[PDB]
Amino acid sequence: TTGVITTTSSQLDRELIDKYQLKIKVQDMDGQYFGLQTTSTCIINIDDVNDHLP
Amino acid sequence: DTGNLYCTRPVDREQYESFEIIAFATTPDGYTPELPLPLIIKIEDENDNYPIFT
Repeated sequence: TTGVITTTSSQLDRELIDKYQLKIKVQDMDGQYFGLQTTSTCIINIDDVNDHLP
Repeated sequence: DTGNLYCTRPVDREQYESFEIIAFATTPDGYTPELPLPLIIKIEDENDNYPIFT
């Protein structure tokens, strides 16, 4: 209903992967069959937290 | 919308040789009513990497 995006997993590490892609659509007619539809992408940048010690 | 198939950036015969890619079709309502097409795609070679003294 709102197009707020969330995570579902804690399986993230910037020391390995620093970007994602995710593919998304909006559609009218409350998503029914003749609801017209338009598609986009978004990218998710991962920022760093201090989890490696020196 | 037309199935024209392109590459986004330059490759190197130095680095790569060949690539296998699947093409497929999908409906807007989220289903796959027919078989996929495997593609075969080769990188071609020129002398373009210089000689270099050891």
